[PDB]
Amino acid sequence: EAELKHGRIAMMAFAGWLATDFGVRFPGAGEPYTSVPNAFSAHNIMVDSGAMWVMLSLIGFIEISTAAVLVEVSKGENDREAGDFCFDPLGFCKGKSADAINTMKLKELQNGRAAMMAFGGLATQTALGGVDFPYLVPYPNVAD
Amino acid sequence: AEKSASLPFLEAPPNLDGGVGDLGFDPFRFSDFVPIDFLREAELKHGRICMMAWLGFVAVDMGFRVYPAAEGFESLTSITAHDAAVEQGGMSQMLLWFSLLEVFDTIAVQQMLEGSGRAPGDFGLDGGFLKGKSQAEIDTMKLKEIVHCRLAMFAFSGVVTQAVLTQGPFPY
Amino acid sequence: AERSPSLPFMNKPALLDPSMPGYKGFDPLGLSNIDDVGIDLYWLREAEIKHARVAMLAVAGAVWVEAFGPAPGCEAATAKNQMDAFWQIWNSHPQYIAASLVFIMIAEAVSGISTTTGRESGEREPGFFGFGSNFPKTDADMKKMQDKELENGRLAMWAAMGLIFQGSANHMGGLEALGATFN
Ligand code: CLA
Ligand code: CLA
Ligand SMILES: CC(=O)O[C@H]1CC(C)(C)C(=C=C/C(C)=C/C=C/C(C)=C/C=C/C=C(C)/C=C/C=C(\C)C(=O)C[C@@]23O[C@]2(C)C[C@@H](O)CC3(C)C)[C@](C)(O)C1
Ligand SMILES: CC(=O)O[C@H]1CC(C)(C)C(=C=C/C(C)=C/C=C/C(C)=C/C=C/C=C(C)/C=C/C=C(\C)C(=O)C[C@@]23O[C@]2(C)C[C@@H](O)CC3(C)C)[C@](C)(O)C1
Ligand SMILES: CC(=O)O[C@H]1CC(C)(C)C(=C=C/C(C)=C/C=C/C(C)=C/C=C/C=C(C)/C=C\C=C(/C)C(=O)C[C@@]23O[C@]2(C)C[C@@H](O)CC3(C)C)[C@](C)(O)C1
Ligand SMILES: CC(=O)O[C@H]1CC(C)(C)C(=C=C/C(C)=C/C=C/C(C)=C/C=C/C=C(C)/C=C\C=C(/C)C(=O)C[C@@]23O[C@]2(C)C[C@@H](O)CC3(C)C)[C@](C)(O)C1
Repeated sequence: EAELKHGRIAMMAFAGWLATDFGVRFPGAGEPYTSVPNAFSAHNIMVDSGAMWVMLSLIGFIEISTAAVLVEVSKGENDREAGDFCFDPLGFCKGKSADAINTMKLKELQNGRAAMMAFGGLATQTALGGVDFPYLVPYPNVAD
Repeated sequence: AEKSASLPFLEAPPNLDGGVGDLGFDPFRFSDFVPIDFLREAELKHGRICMMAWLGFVAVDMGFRVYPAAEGFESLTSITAHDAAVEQGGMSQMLLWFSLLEVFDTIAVQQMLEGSGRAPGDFGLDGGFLKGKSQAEIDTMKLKEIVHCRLAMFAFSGVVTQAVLTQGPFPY
Repeated sequence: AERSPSLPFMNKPALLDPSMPGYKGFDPLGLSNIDDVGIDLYWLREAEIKHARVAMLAVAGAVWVEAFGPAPGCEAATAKNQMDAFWQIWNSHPQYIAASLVFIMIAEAVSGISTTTGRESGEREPGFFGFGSNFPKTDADMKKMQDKELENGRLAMWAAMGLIFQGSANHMGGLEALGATFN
C-alpha cells in the first residue's frame, strides 16, 4: 500500500513540478500563481498564501475516507487487494486478460518507483543548485 | 397516543388531573415531584397577584392616586413608589396584613393536602357569582380565571421590565 | 452488499439501510455503529436533520438581507457581509436578538425531551415535530420529500459554513464576493 501510494504521489508531483516550471498556471488563476518564480519557491509562498492549508484539509478527507478499508481487511471481513480502489473510469483495463492486468499494474509500479527516485534529485539538486530542465548544480560554484 | 394537546409531539404527562386548564403542558414534569394541588394553588396565587399588580402599576402611572397623598407620594412613578412606601410605612402595613393572611393560607393548604376537600385557590368568597350555577358554568368561570391569570403574569413582567428599561409614560 | 455505492472499494454499512432517507452507503468510519454516552443512530439522524434545517434557513436569511436589504425597523445594520451587520444591530437593538435566544432555549429543551423519550418509546420518528405533517400524502411523497430535505440540507450545510468563514475574512458580502471572482 505504502509503495503504491508513495509512487502515485511521486509521479503526480514530478509532472506538476515540470509543468509549473514550464509556466503552466491554473486556468483563470491570478497574480499569486502567476508571480511564483519557480517550483522550488512555490511551497513557501503558497503556505504563506494559505492555499496549502486548504489542500491539506482536502487531502485529509481523502485519506480518512479511503484508509478505513485497511482495518476491514485486517478484520478479515473484506477481500480487497492492495491498491484496489475499484477506480477505472475510462475502462483501460476493463475486461482484460489477467496477465495483461498484471503487466499493467507492474507498469504502474515501475513508473512509480522511478518517479520516487526522480523526485529526490528534483529536490536535492534544485536546493543545492538551481532549477532548470536539467536542474543541475554548479559544480565549481558553491551549493550550500 | 395520549399525546399532550399543547405538544402534539410529546406524550401527555401523567400525574396530572383532568381539571380546568389541563392542556397536558408539563414538559419538565414538575408534577412528578410535587403534588398537583400545591402546584395549582401556586399558579393561581402568582397569577392573581400579577393581575392585581398590573392594574395598580398602570393606574398609578396613568395618574390615579389617593387624593390625600402622603408625604412625597407625588412626582413619583410606579417604578419609584416602592422605596417611598417603605419609608412612609405603607409597605410595612401591607407586608403585615399580607403575611397574616399567608399564615392562615398555610393552614388551609395543609388541610387541603390532608384531604379537607378544599379546592386549590378556593377561599369561599365568590360574591354570589357561583351561587346557583351548575358545575358546567362553575368550571367555565374557573377556566376563565386561569387563562387570565396566566396571561397576566406575562403582562406584568413585560410592563415592569419595559418601564425600567425605558423610563416613560404608561405605554412604554 | 459487500460494497457501498459511494465507496465501491469497501463493504456496506450494516446499520445503514437504503430505506432510510438520504441513504447512499457513506460511513467510512462506521460512526453509525455507536451506542454510548447517550448517542445512537436515532440521535445522529435527528442531529443531521436539525443541522440541515438550521443551515438552510441561515443561508437564505443572510442572502435575503444582502439582496433585499434590512427589514422595516432595522436600518442600523448597513454592512453587506451579514457579519458586521449582526454586530451593527447587536449594538443597536440587542433586545430582539437576545429575546429570540430565550425562546429558542425553551423550545430546544422540550425538543430534547421529546427526542429522548421518543427514541426510547419508538413513538416518534427522527425529525418529526408535527409541522406540515399532513402536507405530504401517500407516504411515497413523504419519502421523496424527505430525501430531498436532506439533499438540499447537506448542500446548505457546506454553503452556510462558507459564508460564515468567508465573511469573517474577506470583510465583504457573499454575493459581491462571488461577483469579484466572476469579474
Ligand atoms: C399587587 C398589588 C399591589 C401592590 C403591592 C401595590 C403597592 C402600592 N400601591 Mg397600589 N394598586 C393596586 C395594587 C397594588 N398596589 C391596584 C390593584 C390598584 C387599583 C385600585 C392600585 C391603586 C393604587 C393607587 C391609586 C395608589 C397606589 C399606591 C401604591 C403604593 C402605596 C400603597 C398604597 O397607597 O396602596 C393604595 C392601594 C389602593 C388604593 C388599591 C385599592 C384596591 C381596592 C380598594 C381593593 C380591592 C379588593 C378586592 C375587591 C377584593 C380583594 C380583597 C382581599 C383579597 C384583599 C404601593 C407601591 C399609591 C402610590 O404609589 O402613590 C404614589 C397610590 O396613590 N395603588
Ligand atoms: C439560521 C437562521 C437565521 C438566523 C440566525 C438569522 C439571524 C438574523 N437575522 Mg435573519 N432571516 C432568516 C434566517 C435567519 N436569520 C431567514 C430564513 C429569513 C428570510 C429568508 C431572514 C430574513 C431577515 C431579515 C429581513 C432581517 C433579518 C435580520 C436578522 C438579524 C437580526 C436578528 C433578528 O431577526 O431579530 C430577532 C427577531 C426575529 C428572529 C424575528 C423572526 C422570528 C421568526 C418569525 C420565528 C422563528 C422561526 C422558528 C424558530 C422556526 C421554528 C422551527 C422549529 C420550532 C420547529 C440576525 C443576525 C435583520 C437584520 O438585522 O439584518 C441583518 C433583518 O432585517 N433576517
Ligand atoms: C522554498 C520552497 O518554497 O520550496 C521548498 C520546500 C522545502 C520543503 C523547504 C524543500 C525541501 C525539502 C525536500 C523536498 C526534501 C526532500 C528530500 C528527498 C526527497 C530526499 C530523498 C533522497 C533519496 C535518496 C537519498 C535515495 C537514495 C538511493 C540510494 C542511495 C540507492 O542506493 C538506491 C539503490 O539502492 C537501490 C534501492 C537499489 C539498487 O538496485 C539501485 C541503487 C543502488 C541505486 C525544498 C526542496 O527546498 C523546496
Ligand atoms: C482505467 C481508467 O479509468 O483510465 C485511467 C485514467 C487516468 C485518470 C488518467 C488514470 C491514470 C493514470 C495516471 C494519472 C498516470 C500518471 C502517470 C505519471 C504522471 C507518471 C509519471 C512518471 C514520472 C517519471 C517516470 C519520472 C521520471 C524522472 C526521471 C527518469 C528523471 O530522473 C528526470 C531527471 O530530472 C531528474 C528528476 C533529476 C535530474 O538530475 C536528472 C533527470 C533530468 C533525468 C487512471 C487513474 O489510471 C485511470
Ligand atoms: C459575529 C458574526 O457575525 O459571526 C458569528 C456567527 C455566530 C454563530 C453568531 C457565532 C457563533 C457561534 C455561537 C456561539 C453560536 C451559538 C451556539 C450554541 C452554543 C448553540 C448551543 C446551545 C447549547 C447548549 C445550551 C448546551 C447544552 C444543553 C444541554 C446539554 C441540555 O441540557 C439539553 C438536554 O438534552 C440534554 C442533553 C438531555 C435531555 O434529556 C435534557 C435536555 C433536553 C435539557 C460567532 C462566533 O459570533 C461568529
Ligand atoms: C404548518 C406549517 O408551517 O407546515 C410547514 C411544514 C414545513 C415542512 C416546515 C414546510 C416547509 C418547507 C420549507 C420551510 C422548506 C424550506 C426549504 C429551504 C429553505 C431549502 C433550501 C435552502 C438551500 C439553499 C439556500 C442552498 C444553497 C445555497 C448555495 C448553494 C449557495 O451557493 C449560496 C452562495 O453562498 C455560496 C455558498 C457562495 C457565496 O459566495 C455566494 C452564494 C450566494 C452563491 C411547509 C410545507 O412550508 C409548511
